[PDB]
Amino acid sequence: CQCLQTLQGIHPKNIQSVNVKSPGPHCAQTEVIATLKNGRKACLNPASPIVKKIIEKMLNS
Amino acid sequence: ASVATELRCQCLQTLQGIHPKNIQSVNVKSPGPHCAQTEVIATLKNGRKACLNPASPIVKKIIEKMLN
Amino acid sequence: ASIAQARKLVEQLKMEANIDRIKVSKAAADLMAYCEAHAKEDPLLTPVPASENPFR
Amino acid sequence: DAAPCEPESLEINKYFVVIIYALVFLLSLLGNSLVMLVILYSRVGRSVTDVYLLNLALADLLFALTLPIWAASKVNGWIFGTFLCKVVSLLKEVNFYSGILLLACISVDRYLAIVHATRTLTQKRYLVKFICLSIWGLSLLLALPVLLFRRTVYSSNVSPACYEDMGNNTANWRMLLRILPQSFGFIVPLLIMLFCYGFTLRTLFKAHMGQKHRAMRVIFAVVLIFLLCWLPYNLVLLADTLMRTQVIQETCERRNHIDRALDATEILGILHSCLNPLIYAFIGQKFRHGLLKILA
Amino acid sequence: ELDQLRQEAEQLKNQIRDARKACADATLSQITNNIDPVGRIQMRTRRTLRGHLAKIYAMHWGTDSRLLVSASQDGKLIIWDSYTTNKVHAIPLRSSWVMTCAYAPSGNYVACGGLDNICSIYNLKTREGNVRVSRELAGHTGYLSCCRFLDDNQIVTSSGDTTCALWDIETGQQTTTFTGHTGDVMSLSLAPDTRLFVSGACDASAKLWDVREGMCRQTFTGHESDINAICFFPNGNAFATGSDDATCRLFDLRADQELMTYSHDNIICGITSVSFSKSGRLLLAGYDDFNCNVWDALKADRAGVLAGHDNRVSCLGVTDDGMAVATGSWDSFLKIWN
Amino acid sequence: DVQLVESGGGLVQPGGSRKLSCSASGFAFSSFGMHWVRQAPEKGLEWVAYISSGSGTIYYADTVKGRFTISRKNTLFLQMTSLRSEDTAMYYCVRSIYYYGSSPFDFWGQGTTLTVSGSDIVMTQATSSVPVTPGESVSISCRSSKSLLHSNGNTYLYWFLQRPGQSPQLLIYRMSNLASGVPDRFSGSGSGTAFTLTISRLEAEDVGVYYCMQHLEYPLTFGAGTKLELK
Amino acid sequence: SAEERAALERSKAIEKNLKEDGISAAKDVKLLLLGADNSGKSTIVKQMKTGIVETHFTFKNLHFRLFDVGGQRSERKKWIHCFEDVTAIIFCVDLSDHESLMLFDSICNNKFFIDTSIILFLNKKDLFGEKIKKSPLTICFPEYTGPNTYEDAAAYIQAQFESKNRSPNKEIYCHMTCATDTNNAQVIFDAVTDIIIANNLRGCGLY
Repeated sequence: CQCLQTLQGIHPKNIQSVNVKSPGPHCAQTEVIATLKNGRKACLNPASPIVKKIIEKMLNS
Repeated sequence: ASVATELRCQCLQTLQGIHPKNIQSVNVKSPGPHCAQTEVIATLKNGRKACLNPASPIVKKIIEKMLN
Repeated sequence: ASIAQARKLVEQLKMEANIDRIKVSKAAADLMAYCEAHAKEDPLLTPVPASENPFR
Repeated sequence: DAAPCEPESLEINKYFVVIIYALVFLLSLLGNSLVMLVILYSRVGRSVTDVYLLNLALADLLFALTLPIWAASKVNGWIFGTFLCKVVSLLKEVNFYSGILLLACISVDRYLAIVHATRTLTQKRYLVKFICLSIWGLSLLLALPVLLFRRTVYSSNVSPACYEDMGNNTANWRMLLRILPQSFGFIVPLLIMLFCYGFTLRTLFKAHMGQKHRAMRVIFAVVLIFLLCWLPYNLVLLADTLMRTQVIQETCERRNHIDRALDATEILGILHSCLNPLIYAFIGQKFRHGLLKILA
Repeated sequence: ELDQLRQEAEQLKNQIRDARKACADATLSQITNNIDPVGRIQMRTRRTLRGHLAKIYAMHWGTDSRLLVSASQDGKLIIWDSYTTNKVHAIPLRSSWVMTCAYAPSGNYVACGGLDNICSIYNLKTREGNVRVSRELAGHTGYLSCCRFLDDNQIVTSSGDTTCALWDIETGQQTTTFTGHTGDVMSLSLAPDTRLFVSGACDASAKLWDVREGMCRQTFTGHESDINAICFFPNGNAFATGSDDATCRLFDLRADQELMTYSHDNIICGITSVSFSKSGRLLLAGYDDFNCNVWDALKADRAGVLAGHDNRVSCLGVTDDGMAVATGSWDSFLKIWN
Repeated sequence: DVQLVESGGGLVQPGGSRKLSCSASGFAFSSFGMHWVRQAPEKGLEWVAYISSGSGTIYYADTVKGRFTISRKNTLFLQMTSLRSEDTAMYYCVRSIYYYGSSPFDFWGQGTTLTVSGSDIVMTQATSSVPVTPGESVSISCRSSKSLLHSNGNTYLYWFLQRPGQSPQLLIYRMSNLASGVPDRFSGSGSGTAFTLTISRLEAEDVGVYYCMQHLEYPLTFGAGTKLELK
Repeated sequence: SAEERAALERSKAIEKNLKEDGISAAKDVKLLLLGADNSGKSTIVKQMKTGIVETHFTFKNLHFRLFDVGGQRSERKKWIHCFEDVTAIIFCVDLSDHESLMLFDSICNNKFFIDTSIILFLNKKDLFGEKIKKSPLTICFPEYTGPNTYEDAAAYIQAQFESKNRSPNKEIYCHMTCATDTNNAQVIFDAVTDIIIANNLRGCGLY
């Protein structure tokens, strides 16, 4: 899995797009990847309520 | 990779919903320099990519379901 | 007409031809002596310092 | 039926594009070098057109100085950073504006010198230093948004580019920004040139010199070169403007056709720096005699 | 008897030539070859007087080495302050076809003449505050090519009708008329003692007059074309004349023949002005080739070039203290070189 | 001939206003700078105002700035406002053309008698009266607080002569140059701060009062006034 | 700068005056009028109303300064460069009169007039026609073979005159006048404006 150590905090404004994975052939666990505005890639905790709150913010934009 | 001097929205038409069991991954892009509107792209288990309407409550419910 | 002109010309030539001439070496020597005597008073071949130069 | 419009790219185009860029760079550098060397070697007869040609050649050289960076960017995206993404873009846009407005003032000067030769209005053409300074300042003012409102935008499907970012509505704000090149970069100088050269040609139609034909043909060549250099690029940009606004139908094939047309038309447009010396400077007898003397 | 008179003239000319060739024991170069060359002489433009709008044809230094008068075809003669570049006077002329100008040794008067055949005297120190024409001398049937102030009252003029005249400014009548030239007299230079002067004409000859009696004391003929300038050596016993033959020659009064010639292979243009240095060692000659050359007058070798003019230099002058040299040119710019 | 005639003098109530006119004829008035110099009934001269050629630069005296105004038809004007009791004097019209080698302050006007009901260079004339006999050599002296020699070698000291019942006339300008029409009997010399005027073979017409003036910087300051008297 | 400031101000004032005179005088068109003796120069110079004779007249907001220098009885070479800056040259030829040909060849091939264009006037048309009707035109021209009509003889004379110029940077405007007309001012104005247009167009790097 690409997401090994999920980050505990990231700035919502600096996140450009959020990609959410799911169990599959390449990974048996749910993974969330957020692409920052600087080109770096970061992993977010799927169980974190903040991440769910952030995702709702992008959807309800 | 490809190089483009113009960035455009990656979605043209949107669907009202999709079966969650047939969805493998979902990418959500906030509005920014390359798109005025929110774009949600779902990659199905067969390799095909489909668009989803952000305003559709079904899409948000599906996202919450896979976020379990 | 032309007779008077010829008379004037020959008179002028006679007057001019009766002038004493010194040797060219003497004239060159005195010109050289004049140029050497005033060498220090000519601020064009020997430049003057900007302190005394009115066009500085 | 709803699927993303994936970009279509061909690797063949970029490697010929960079070759074209390098050829244009070398040719423009050579031509501008001759131009300024010939004018600046001798300070006698430094006429108004000499000053205009100096300014235009300097602007063309400054524009051409940024060609390899843009070719490298078109190779594999912008990897040089945001600081250069601002500086190079500002320099290129300001030099483009300076070139176009300097062409406009050259045409105005020619119209004043030919049509109004006998009258006292042609005496107003010794303000070329001040009007050139004003043109340079106006071009610098016009290129403020490209410097201030640009940053490197990394993406997923596409390599990162020297794009713009003004907020959430950048799609419409960049649109509102694009009016300036279409109005103060193309329409106004084109109208000025057409007006001035039309009256100059009308005046030359009635005169009785021997080389009136050469002047007419040079004027026609100037107008045709300007049109061929700057019409297709602006047409493609206007087509993109109409496409995004949804006035015309938006399709994937239309969009990548427009992208290819934009690439080709930019390639054609960058030829103005190469074509300026031959069209403007080297076509005159004074310039030819000057360089022939200078080569010795 | 006309043939007899012509034969007598030819015999007198042959006698003159034989006498002149008898005294030429050695040349000037063989005597001055033992002296050290002056070396390179580089002169920089200290001042530039940008007031004239048309071609400048004449200039003259004041006797105080600070005031200069320049005449152009704009119709203006401007008196300059060389030290500070200021303009002290601006005299409008009736006729703009002026080819000469002069500055009185006292400094109260200037003269100016040209194609109008009239030499005009201007009073600089009028009690009324302005500059007024004191006199207009009209006795020449040709253009006045040169004029020089003997003193505040008498002025000698050279005209294009093959005559030179001596005037009396108080009454305006020619005191003495000098005749004998075959072509237009184009230059003139009074001696330091101001008792005799030389005039260079277009008949490729220079005659030595004297103002008191008005008889041509000597005649010098070594050039091949028209003489455009002449200047007395500071000793007063020699003079240098630059012609349109792209050469200038040094003539000796007592030796009565030419001493040296200053020519270069790459020089085709004719001289427009000739001037000497304070010590008489340099001969700055202005050329139609847009440049002025400095000649080592004792060795006849070039010592420098006063390049920096964009047109033919028409006038050249060296101050009375020898501090600076001013060159006028057809590009309406006068520059002070030091 | 050159003529500078003034008019507009009379009795003035304190606190009022008046204007003095200076009609000029006989010279090119347009190219001359014009001054106003006033003299108290029993005291020496005092510079008032100066207007250059073309009305470019105007300078005023310290005791005059604000109250007066100078403007220049061939006529020069002086708009006097709020006249105090110390403004009663005779005002002169002076022409001071300036260029290289010129002689400023050469011609003075007749003057109009008007009766009303810190860093300046101080120039002092030590002797106020000198007894002298005809045929002898009389030497007047003047001093300056600040050196009058400039970097260009010019020392700006002017010597004037006021005969009894007549306007001042320039004698020496720039401390060594003799004016036009002045007899050779007058000479000038000085070094930086101490200046001296020497009169040789004194005559009956050379009697009067001598004033030393400076032109180094405005306001121009006159000397106290040495009065030479017969016998 | 004690009173040298006033000297500087006077210098600036007279410099401003100098620039004013230059600006005012730059609007005049200077034409050098030449030709042989009694060729019609005096006739045409007074048509539009002893060193140098200058005539000035104004036509359509242009001041024409016209210099006649035929009164200088000296070699041209020593003072002809004073007229190097003239706009054009007006040459007068008396048709009903070889010296004119030599003068035209000398003045058109001068080093100072290589670029200066000439305006050629062929005065006395009626007298020329009368002489043709009375005398053949081959008297002056031994090598003339052709008809003895007025038009062809005039064309031949004009061609012989225009054959004397070689430089391609100058043009000869040849106009025929019968001296019973007042159109000469219009011809001069048209030639002058054409010459000015040509010179300006050369100066624009466009010729």
